[PDB]
Amino acid sequence: GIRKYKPTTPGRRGASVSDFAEITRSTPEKSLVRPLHGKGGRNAHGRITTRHKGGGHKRAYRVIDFRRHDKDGVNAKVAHIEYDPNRTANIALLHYLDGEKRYIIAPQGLKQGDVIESGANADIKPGNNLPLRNIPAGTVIHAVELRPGGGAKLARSAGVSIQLLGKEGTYAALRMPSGEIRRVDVRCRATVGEVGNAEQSNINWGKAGRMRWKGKRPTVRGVVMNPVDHPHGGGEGKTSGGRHPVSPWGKPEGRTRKPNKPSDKLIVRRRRTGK
Amino acid sequence: QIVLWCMGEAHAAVVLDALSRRYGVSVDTVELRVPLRETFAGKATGHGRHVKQSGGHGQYAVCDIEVEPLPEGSGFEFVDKVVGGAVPRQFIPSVEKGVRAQMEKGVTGESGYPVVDIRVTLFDGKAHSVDSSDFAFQMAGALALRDAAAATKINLLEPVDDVTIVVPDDLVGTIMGDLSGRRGRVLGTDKHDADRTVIKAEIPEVELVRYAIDLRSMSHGAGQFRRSFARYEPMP
RNA sequence: CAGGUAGAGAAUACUAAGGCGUACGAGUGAACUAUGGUUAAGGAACUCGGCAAAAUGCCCCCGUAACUUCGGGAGAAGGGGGACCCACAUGGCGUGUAAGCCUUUACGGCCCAAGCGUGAGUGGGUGGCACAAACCAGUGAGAAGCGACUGUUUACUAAAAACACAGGUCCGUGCGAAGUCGCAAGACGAUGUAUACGGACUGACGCCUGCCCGGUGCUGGAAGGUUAAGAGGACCCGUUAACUCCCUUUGGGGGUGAAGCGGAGAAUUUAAGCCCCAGUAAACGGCGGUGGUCAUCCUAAGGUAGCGAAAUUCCUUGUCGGGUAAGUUCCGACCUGCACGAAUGGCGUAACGACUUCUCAACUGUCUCAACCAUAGACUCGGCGAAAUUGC
RNA sequence: ACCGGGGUAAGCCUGUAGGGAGUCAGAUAGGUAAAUCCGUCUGGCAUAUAUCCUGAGAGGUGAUGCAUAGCCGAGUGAGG
RNA sequence: AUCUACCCAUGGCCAGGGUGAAGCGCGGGUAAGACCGCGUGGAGGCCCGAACCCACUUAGGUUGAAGACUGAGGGGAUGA
Ligand SMILES: [Mg+2]
Ligand SMILES: [Mg+2]
Ligand SMILES: [Mg+2]
Ligand SMILES: [Mg+2]
Ligand SMILES: [Mg+2]
Ligand SMILES: [Mg+2]
Ligand SMILES: [Mg+2]
Ligand SMILES: [Mg+2]
Ligand SMILES: [Mg+2]
Ligand SMILES: [Mg+2]
Ligand SMILES: [Mg+2]
Ligand SMILES: [Mg+2]
Ligand SMILES: [Mg+2]
Ligand SMILES: [Mg+2]
Ligand SMILES: [Mg+2]
Ligand SMILES: [Mg+2]
Ligand SMILES: [Mg+2]
Ligand SMILES: [Mg+2]
Ligand SMILES: [Mg+2]
Ligand SMILES: [Mg+2]
Ligand SMILES: [Mg+2]
Ligand SMILES: [Mg+2]
Ligand SMILES: [Mg+2]
Ligand SMILES: [Mg+2]
Ligand SMILES: [Mg+2]
Ligand SMILES: [Mg+2]
Ligand SMILES: [Mg+2]
Ligand SMILES: [Mg+2]
Ligand SMILES: [Mg+2]
Ligand SMILES: [Mg+2]
Ligand SMILES: [Mg+2]
Ligand SMILES: [Mg+2]
Ligand SMILES: [Mg+2]
Ligand SMILES: [Mg+2]
Ligand SMILES: [Mg+2]
Ligand SMILES: [Mg+2]
Ligand SMILES: [Mg+2]
Ligand SMILES: [Mg+2]
Ligand SMILES: [Mg+2]
Ligand SMILES: [Mg+2]
Ligand SMILES: [Mg+2]
Ligand SMILES: [Mg+2]
Ligand SMILES: [Mg+2]
Ligand SMILES: [Mg+2]
Ligand SMILES: [Mg+2]
Ligand SMILES: [Mg+2]
Ligand SMILES: [Mg+2]
Ligand SMILES: [Mg+2]
Ligand SMILES: [Mg+2]
Ligand SMILES: [Mg+2]
Ligand SMILES: [Mg+2]
Ligand SMILES: [Mg+2]
Ligand SMILES: [Mg+2]
Ligand SMILES: [Mg+2]
Ligand SMILES: [Mg+2]
Ligand SMILES: [Mg+2]
Ligand SMILES: [Mg+2]
Ligand SMILES: [Mg+2]
Ligand SMILES: [Mg+2]
Ligand SMILES: [Mg+2]
Ligand SMILES: [Mg+2]
Ligand SMILES: [Mg+2]
Ligand SMILES: [Mg+2]
Ligand SMILES: [Mg+2]
Ligand SMILES: [Mg+2]
Ligand SMILES: [Mg+2]
Ligand SMILES: [Mg+2]
Ligand SMILES: [Mg+2]
Ligand SMILES: [Mg+2]
Ligand SMILES: [Mg+2]
Ligand SMILES: [Mg+2]
Ligand SMILES: [Mg+2]
Ligand SMILES: [Mg+2]
Ligand SMILES: [Mg+2]
Ligand SMILES: [Mg+2]
Ligand SMILES: [Mg+2]
Ligand SMILES: [Mg+2]
Ligand SMILES: [Mg+2]
Ligand SMILES: [Mg+2]
Ligand SMILES: [Mg+2]
Ligand SMILES: [Mg+2]
Ligand SMILES: [Mg+2]
Repeated sequence: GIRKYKPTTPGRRGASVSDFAEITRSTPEKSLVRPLHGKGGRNAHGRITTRHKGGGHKRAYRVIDFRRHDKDGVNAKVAHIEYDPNRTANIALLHYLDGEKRYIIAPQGLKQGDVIESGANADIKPGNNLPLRNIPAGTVIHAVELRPGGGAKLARSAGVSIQLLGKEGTYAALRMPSGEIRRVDVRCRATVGEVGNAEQSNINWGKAGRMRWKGKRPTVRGVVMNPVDHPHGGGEGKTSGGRHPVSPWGKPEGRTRKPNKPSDKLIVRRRRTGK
Repeated sequence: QIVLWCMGEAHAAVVLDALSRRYGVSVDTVELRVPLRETFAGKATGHGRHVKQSGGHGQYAVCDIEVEPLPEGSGFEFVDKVVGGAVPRQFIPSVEKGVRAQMEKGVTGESGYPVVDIRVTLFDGKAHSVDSSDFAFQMAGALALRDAAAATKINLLEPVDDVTIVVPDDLVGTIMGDLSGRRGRVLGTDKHDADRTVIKAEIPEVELVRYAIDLRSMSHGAGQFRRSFARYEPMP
């Protein structure tokens, strides 16, 4: 849920915080944590390639299992559900009856103590991982692979799920959270159920410093810049034509997906915008 | 305290407004306190030992007095029976006045009401060559008074005032009924005139602060009464 | 590293241990300049402007307004006390030894005279012009504008109304993504995956804008050309002056069109076939009934007055008042058919501001109108000893 | 009445205030091989001021030493 | 990039005094509640104010003590 702060200070007037109801333990597994240092948006050359990034609280990486293929037919039980700075959703900790501890994205409705099983013979309860050919059409899944063996890449953020529309031949037609229809090989794996923290989007951060803790730096508008610095000022926009924005590097609006792409053969349809 | 007497409520408002306006008297209404006194309920003896060695004249004096309960209206009395002149004669006034001040300050806690109708009976005391002093002996007597009062009970007395109630003869029954609930005793209902009746009664002073207003309200202006302190009664 | 006394304090004043008198002096009541101090009577009359000074200042009790986002405003404002001595007081509180009590006896527990420390209060008295006596230590109240707020900014004439911001809208991106740095390899984005990332504009919060699923589009999916009763809660039905033209048949519909007024009750939700309805609208529209407020259903490119959302803005093209003796900001009410714009770019807004403008109280050498005192220079003597400038 | 002293470490003993912690057996390939180790699963016995670990400080020793308030005499300055 | 702008790794600093958020407990209210009082608790780009960081006003300096200072006041001072 969401806990709303009382307006005792202008920094917390309309603010709110995540009511960490689903969290069970406040510390990570020691063996599944890896070091992680910030970069500030600078590439190997040292130049800023992504702007507005830097600062922010120190964080440590939790090793997440996006490649659940090693353990088939080995049941596991969820030990705790806990916090992860690196992603929007919570992470669940699995104790395998085999004796190995792993981390996964916590799906919706998953409580402590449940049994998670993966393979071809697993049930269709939330949290179970199946190859796509064994998943009946019409169910909601998450953490879907793109190529058969490359690890989950799709529908990972909080409160996000995809609808397995159907199967045909070698390809299953899915709908992305964005809303488009995409085909993927039925030999890919996916986890049943949605993703937790559906109430993430309702957080009101409230003050500038709170967003600065999250490693985001302030953005300067283009109009208040000098013509040597930003191509705005010329062309206007507003309500005259369509050159409303120009990127700092001079590029106007338009489709940016590269035409003549291999994966274009797999796209049943693109997403739609504009009511 | 200063006490203002008004006929009723509206006249009281008018006079307070005039005081705060014609003369700028900024005041706030407070409760009126009736006079009260304290009396001894039993007989006891006291012991007062004083030691104070300051930078001027060293003070040290010890006195031993006796107090007995006395009937109301007796006033303060003193009997001295020191043997052999143990305490100096010049300091007998010092002790006396110390005891008078101590009994003026009261004996029932820090809110001790003026103790009255008590006899102090000094019999014994010790003296020093140099440490005897007026103040010393004063406190010695004071502390002897405290020690004497600490051994027996102290009874409080409230002043009952004679109240002459004048109400119409048909309203005498109402006064009998209400004064019955006022812990009042009726000494008679003498016919004031063809309509009103003088009622002889004595009532505690605490009950007479608002007697006039309720009397006039119940009599619709036919109520006239007099008050006059008569004697003192203990708490019921 | 952090002595002592006051003190809340690592502030301030004095001082211990310790360290210094540091490197031109000696004199002299010049003007003048600088830094301090005091000032009769008046009290902002000074001035672009209360610039600068002056003022308030602490503790404890009492008492606190409009407004409000109910947190604030608030230390609002305003009022009273503060020194020393004595008594309560061999009191209270803290600590705790002797003595005593107890136990799983020990580096044990309880109580605890004495000893040491320490407030607060009540009563009486004493002294001064003065009791937060020195140092230290908020000025307060009201109105308008802009920005919601804490922040950032032109190192060296601009700290703001400028930038940022939390919130909002649009567009792009299905993943060695889009974007960016590189000729490339490679890297950041991100050990992230559309509740994510990037770009553009706006800038807390609150409030007023309306009319509706035929065709054609788009979209997801059987809500559906036929549809069971009941669930589903505005209207039609019973009830018509004036009219300029009408359509039907035992009275109702358009134009200038006034008001009115109740109760039987109109479908999404529940079952059978290729085509479909349905969801969405001034983004492909759309401006007309019916009732209101997506309910039978009728209308393709126009953000376009949409509507005529009385908080309206130079709106002295005037009639006035309020504030001052003389009125600026500003505050109120009435005219100006055309001005004139904001409905998503415009009116509101508590709190905040070394922001801009104004009024009041207090206060003062800012002023009427200046005088006097001390330092540091100037000035005199001794020592060392420049500079810009320069046809004569 | 006044002035000046009214000192002494690490280490080594002891283990208090406070804090923390179940224990035994069996099975198991998960930990690039193997494991009695670590994980995981079963049981058995345990809620004890029991036991263990950690742990400021108090106490003992270090210390018959060292240092010190002061007191004596010398003269380059030595000496107590 | 020994100044300065921004970022990255690893350390340090922030006297003193206020106010009193969530949560927890008790009481009232109620069928249950909303909520209301009293205690704990100690939040906050919170308040007053030294160190520390700045630079709003004014006077002086202006061949300066100084190629950007000084004196008085001033802003932030648990946080972007
Ligand atoms: Mg390089
Ligand atoms: Mg950005
Ligand atoms: Mg997270
Ligand atoms: Mg958000
Ligand atoms: Mg906020
Ligand atoms: Mg911005
Ligand atoms: Mg600019
Ligand atoms: Mg500009
Ligand atoms: Mg440049
Ligand atoms: Mg250009
Ligand atoms: Mg441009
Ligand atoms: Mg615009
Ligand atoms: Mg614009
Ligand atoms: Mg156009
Ligand atoms: Mg166009
Ligand atoms: Mg000190
Ligand atoms: Mg100092
Ligand atoms: Mg010295
Ligand atoms: Mg000189
Ligand atoms: Mg001279
Ligand atoms: Mg001179
Ligand atoms: Mg002067
Ligand atoms: Mg004067
Ligand atoms: Mg004067
Ligand atoms: Mg004035
Ligand atoms: Mg003038
Ligand atoms: Mg003037
Ligand atoms: Mg002027
Ligand atoms: Mg000033
Ligand atoms: Mg001053
Ligand atoms: Mg107050
Ligand atoms: Mg005040
Ligand atoms: Mg105020
Ligand atoms: Mg015994
Ligand atoms: Mg015992
Ligand atoms: Mg003892
Ligand atoms: Mg006097
Ligand atoms: Mg102050
Ligand atoms: Mg100040
Ligand atoms: Mg205005
Ligand atoms: Mg103006
Ligand atoms: Mg601002
Ligand atoms: Mg604004
Ligand atoms: Mg600011
Ligand atoms: Mg500047
Ligand atoms: Mg400023
Ligand atoms: Mg400046
Ligand atoms: Mg700026
Ligand atoms: Mg934003
Ligand atoms: Mg945003
Ligand atoms: Mg690319
Ligand atoms: Mg989008
Ligand atoms: Mg834009
Ligand atoms: Mg806004
Ligand atoms: Mg703007
Ligand atoms: Mg604006
Ligand atoms: Mg249009
Ligand atoms: Mg106007
Ligand atoms: Mg005028
Ligand atoms: Mg005006
Ligand atoms: Mg617009
Ligand atoms: Mg406005
Ligand atoms: Mg405002
Ligand atoms: Mg400002
Ligand atoms: Mg003159
Ligand atoms: Mg001189
Ligand atoms: Mg000379
Ligand atoms: Mg020269
Ligand atoms: Mg001594
Ligand atoms: Mg084991
Ligand atoms: Mg020791
Ligand atoms: Mg409290
Ligand atoms: Mg509370
Ligand atoms: Mg602060
Ligand atoms: Mg402030
Ligand atoms: Mg700066
Ligand atoms: Mg000069
Ligand atoms: Mg100089
Ligand atoms: Mg300066
Ligand atoms: Mg300064
Ligand atoms: Mg300051
Ligand atoms: Mg401050």
